[PDB]
Amino acid sequence: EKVELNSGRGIIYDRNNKKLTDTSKSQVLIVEKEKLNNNYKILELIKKATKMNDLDIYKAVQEQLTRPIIQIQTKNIDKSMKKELEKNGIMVEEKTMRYAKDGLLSHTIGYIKEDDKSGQSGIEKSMDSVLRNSNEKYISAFKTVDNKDKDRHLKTTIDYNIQKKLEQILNKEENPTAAIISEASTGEILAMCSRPNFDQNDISKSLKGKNGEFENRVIKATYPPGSVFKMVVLFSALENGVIDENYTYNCTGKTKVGNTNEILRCNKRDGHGFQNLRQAFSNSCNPAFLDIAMKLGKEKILKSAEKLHLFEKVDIGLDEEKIREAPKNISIRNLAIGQENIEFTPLQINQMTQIIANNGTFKPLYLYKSLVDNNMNTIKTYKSSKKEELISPYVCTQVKEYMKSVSRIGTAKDLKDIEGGCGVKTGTAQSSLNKKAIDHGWITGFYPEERPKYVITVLVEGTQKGNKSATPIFKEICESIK
Ligand SMILES: [Zn+2]
Repeated sequence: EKVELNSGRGIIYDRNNKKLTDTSKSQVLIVEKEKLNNNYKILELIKKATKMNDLDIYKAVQEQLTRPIIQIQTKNIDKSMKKELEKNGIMVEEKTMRYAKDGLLSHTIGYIKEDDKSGQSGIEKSMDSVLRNSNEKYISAFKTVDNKDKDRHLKTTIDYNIQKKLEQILNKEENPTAAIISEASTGEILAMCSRPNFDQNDISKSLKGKNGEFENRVIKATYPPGSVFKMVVLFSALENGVIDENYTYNCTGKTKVGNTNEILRCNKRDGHGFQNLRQAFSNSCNPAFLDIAMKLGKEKILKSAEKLHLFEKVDIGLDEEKIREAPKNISIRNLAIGQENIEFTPLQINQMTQIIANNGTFKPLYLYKSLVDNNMNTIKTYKSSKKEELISPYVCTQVKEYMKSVSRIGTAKDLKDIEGGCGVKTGTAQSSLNKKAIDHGWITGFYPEERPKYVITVLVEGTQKGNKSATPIFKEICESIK
């Protein structure tokens, strides 16, 4: 009879060699079933040591009815109680559970089947071929446990501390959210969080749940970009030479859509007035961006989107990434305002923001660094399949400069005062939950303003109870990682 001291799977580590699985030490008390069932001394000895009761014990007994030896999960058995129990034929072993109670990085890590130990989602499934039976710790019963030179573990790009801070923040939001933080200069993913959460230790209780408790909204959920798309129209316009830094537009609060008497109102309604490019972008002025879009056309804007990696998978090492194809036909109006049949995951928006933030040096977003041994020595390097590109660096630097204005005297002025500044673009997605008009809140940008280290993307889903801005959560993130 085999006693499992761990899941047998390769540990998952963060970028700094801190464990993200296999963190909480616990105990497995092992007793012969006949001895337990026929001898009140042994029952009452186990009860004392575990602090369990008869119901807890005989639940365990009933689950292992057929086995000649019974294994009880417990903890905090000191040394006297340990030798004591061994005098009574009861051996106690130090064990490691796969997932803490903390449950950091749930959707990204995923979960395993308990019989099989096989990966069912996230990293556990995408990297099951290298992690399964790569770290086997077990004893044989009716009475090896320690390291082996061929043990393999997976080291990721995640920063445990940044991940913790982000989960603290999204845990205070009742609305479903998606948040990703990546390194501007390398594309390494420092943190990813989706809400609502699931319990990796209780796949049953969550599966009955109704709100996508198992959806990685960062990599799977697509949303309309709203004004976030003005990064692309602004990029497209400056790259195609249709506008320059000297563009002025007079927002009177409305405009005719091309040649028709179809009318697009501004959000100000009484108008922004005379705007330079910085103000048109900062004010998120729909009429100014229709004016800019009309000068480009559908195809130049889509090619610009394609060039910024919005019409392909980011391919970060997780296979369940979903995307939505470029629309067959869409009105230049819906392009300008970023609504209808154009949608992106937060992962894609983050990748696009990485390029702008990094002055056109595209670093493909990725989650894995290496497969390591028990000494944390590199056995092999992992990296993106994607080729590095230098993309319109000058244009990228212009969009990036204008994004520093949005934070200071724009739609996201509440960020004017954060230590070190930031560059952002906010936006609102228009969806439907039931047939009610529901609004999802976007913000994307980089922190700090001057030499960005972080590319940050947040999406707060609307609910029947109402819609929310992403700006507050972006602010808390920046305040918690200064
Ligand atoms: Zn306007």
